[PDB]
Amino acid sequence: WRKLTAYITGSSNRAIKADAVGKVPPTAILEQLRTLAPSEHELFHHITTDF
Amino acid sequence: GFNLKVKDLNGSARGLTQAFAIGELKNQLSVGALQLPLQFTRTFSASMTSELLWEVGKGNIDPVMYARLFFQYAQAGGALSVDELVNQFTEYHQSTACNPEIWRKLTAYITGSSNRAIKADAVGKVPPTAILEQLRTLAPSEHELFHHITTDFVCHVLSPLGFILPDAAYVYRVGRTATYPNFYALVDCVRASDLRRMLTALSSVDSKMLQATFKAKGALAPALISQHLANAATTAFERSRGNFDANAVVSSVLTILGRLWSPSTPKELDPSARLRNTNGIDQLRSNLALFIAYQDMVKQRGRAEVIFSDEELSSTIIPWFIEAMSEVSPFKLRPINETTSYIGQTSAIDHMGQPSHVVVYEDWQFAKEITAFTPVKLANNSNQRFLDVEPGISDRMSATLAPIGNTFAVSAFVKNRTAVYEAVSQRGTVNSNGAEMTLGFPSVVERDYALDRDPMVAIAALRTGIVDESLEARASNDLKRSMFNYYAAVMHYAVAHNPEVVVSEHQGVAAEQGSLYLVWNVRTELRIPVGYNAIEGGSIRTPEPLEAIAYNKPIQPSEVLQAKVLDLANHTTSIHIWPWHEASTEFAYEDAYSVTIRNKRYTAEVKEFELLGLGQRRERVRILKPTVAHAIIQMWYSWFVEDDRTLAAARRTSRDDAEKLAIDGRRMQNAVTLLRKIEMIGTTGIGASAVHLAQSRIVDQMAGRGLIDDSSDLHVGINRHRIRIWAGLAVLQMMGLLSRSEAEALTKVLGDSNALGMVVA
Amino acid sequence: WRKLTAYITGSSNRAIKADAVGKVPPTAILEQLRTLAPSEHELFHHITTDF
Amino acid sequence: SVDSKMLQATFKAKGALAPALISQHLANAATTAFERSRGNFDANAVVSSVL
Repeated sequence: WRKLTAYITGSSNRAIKADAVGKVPPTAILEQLRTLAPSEHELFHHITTDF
Repeated sequence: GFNLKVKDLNGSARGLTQAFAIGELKNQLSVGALQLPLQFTRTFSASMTSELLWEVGKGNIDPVMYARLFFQYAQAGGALSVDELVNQFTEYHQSTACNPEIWRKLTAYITGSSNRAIKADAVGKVPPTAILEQLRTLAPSEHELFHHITTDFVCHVLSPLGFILPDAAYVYRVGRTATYPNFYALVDCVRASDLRRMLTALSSVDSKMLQATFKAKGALAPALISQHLANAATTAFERSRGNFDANAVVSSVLTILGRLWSPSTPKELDPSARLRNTNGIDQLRSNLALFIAYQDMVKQRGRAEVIFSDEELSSTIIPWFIEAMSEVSPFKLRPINETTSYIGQTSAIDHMGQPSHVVVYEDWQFAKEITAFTPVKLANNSNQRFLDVEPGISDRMSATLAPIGNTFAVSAFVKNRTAVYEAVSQRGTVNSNGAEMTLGFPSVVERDYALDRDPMVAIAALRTGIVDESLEARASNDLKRSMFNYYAAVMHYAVAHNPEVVVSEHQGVAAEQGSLYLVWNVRTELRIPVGYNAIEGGSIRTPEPLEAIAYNKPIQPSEVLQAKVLDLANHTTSIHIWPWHEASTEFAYEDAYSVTIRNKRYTAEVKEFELLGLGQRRERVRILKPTVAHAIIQMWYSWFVEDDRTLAAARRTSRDDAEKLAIDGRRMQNAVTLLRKIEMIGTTGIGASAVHLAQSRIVDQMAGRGLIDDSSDLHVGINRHRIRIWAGLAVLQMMGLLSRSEAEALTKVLGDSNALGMVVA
Repeated sequence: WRKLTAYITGSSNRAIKADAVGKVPPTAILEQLRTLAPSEHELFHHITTDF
Repeated sequence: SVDSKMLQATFKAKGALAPALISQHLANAATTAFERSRGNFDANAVVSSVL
């Protein structure tokens, strides 16, 4: 997640309530995650997608 | 409970007595006579039924809990004195106080936006815990919960800003306990009251309270407040030390008071000049509970010296540190009469008309509450556990559990236990010794096996008297301690029924007194022999003790002694409870039923989950254990078990028919009744679950294999019952209860009569 | 006879009161009583018991 | 469904959430998601059993 969080905002881990302001994914992270490669077979990605 | 032949304990339970209590040891032992009367109204006892599940951690300060909870470590002897408890705190805290750093690091956590401008932004916040767990990481609550100390402490400062939210919300299960505390207990409870005073003091304030270094629009420069706080804590340190040493004082007081019960201590001319300061004195005394400590000193302090120097006259102020004036402990001012009453008396007689195989018992009440929960490790072995209810399921079971309690009519057990015991003067008329009087007190017993604990050879050591020590001292103390209560409870009754005494002591000793102590004034039962303790011609008063409690007409109780129900479940398992690993056991038991069908033996093995009827779920349930009943049954059980010995013996000692014959039924019927229970408890769901399961599996074994000529084989009693019973007993075995071994002795009931099982149902 | 009885229920000399006297299927007992009896044909004897 | 749906407040406006932190909740939130594991019993036998 933390890595992802870097993606969640490149504004990443600093304060306050992580700014407590702003967002939006819209996917894309997914494809990052594809990169990292964890859906040993795919669509475990989906599992993560909705989740 | 405990049986005694009433003529001695001066050779048979100097593991008991006031003299003994003096540690004045060995003698039938006089009471000269000699003085002045008493009673109370009250008790102040803990809370006889106490044992509670306390929701634990949260908000701002409930000092009471905190301390009271503290009191639990202290109590836990796992924390000795309060002093020990405190040094730690300071040790972390001062270790804390001296560094603004600690905070600073935290501040990095407070916002990762950390130390830069302006009033640290002067905008935004929110914790909600979590920091805590960081702090756990850093590791400063040398033992925990110094963490709590820090928990409430920072948060408030935060407040206004951030937002909290934790799993401070907890429950701690405080368990089974005494009623009567004891000396240091007092003292430390008072130190805990000091701790209340602390608690109101350190805790509370030192940061509450306030600057302005928050004030909107601003917030606070970062690093800076740390300095305030760190030092703010220094002040929190500096106030240090509650009342004076309670120990001496209380004792001082006690003896002071001691010095009041008198005779005859005209030192000052008794409570006197010092008395004249007083006018609050008044109540102290007036509860029996209050006395009770004294004795403790007598042994403890060997019976100390010089009324504790009065704490040098501390005018009117140290009682005002008490719990009645610093309410630390459950100690419950409770009216003597109600102090207990689940006990009624019961008795024998040979047509005597007096009794001599006599039972006064305590009556419980026990019923449902059953819970099989999966402890949830929601963390890596952390106290942070939800204990997850497998709802309905246990509960399906609970209902089957339900018929039982009632059916197991324990109150009647004891009724029975007498009813049985004696037969007429058959075995009599055969007494002029210490007649039996038997005391039906599950409670301790319950407690000990509920405490795992197996004192009973030490209890026996009490039995002889001389009760002594060589191992796990903690336990030993406990072992001892527990004992105290007993007599303690007793007098209540003693008093209850005869609430009249004169306090008189034994000389022949140093420090110089021997407990003004008590006597009662029985005369109830008439011309009666029972030890040198009397007779008291015509008229009767009488000094000591048990017997007197024998000396009434038996009765029922009026206290239920219903077991308490507990929670860390509803609402609370969203949050945890701490240690209970023990408090639960993993679910299970599997065994196999063997029967020989047309001369070929068949055997099928069976298991729990499915015994519920449920393949074969998660497998991760620990179960709230059966604290009560396992024991109560082991009473029941045991009660049964001795009896056969006696009974067999009784037959042996029967050397005519009539007696033997009397034994017969007396022997018999009732067993099958046991059986009546057991098959009956087969008529339940759960019995049936076995049964259904059972036959079927068999059925195939013959039919499925060959010969099918057999349903019948289920349907003669013998076997039927056999399985049923066995099964029924089996249930118990996953109810823990028995041992297969122990059942086996019940199986020894098989030889007998060998009648058995004609007809049903 | 009495004697026999006397035990059968139930142990005699105080013998009084609402107790709990779960007498039984008496069944066997009788045969003791038979023993004490003589043993004439079948049982009449038993009836009598029932009586 | 669930294991994160479902919920804290570590979002609640004006706030949002400290960064890294929620991860811990979630990661572990997933652990619970793990722990429940195993549906009905083995269908195979059973169905056949039934059959």
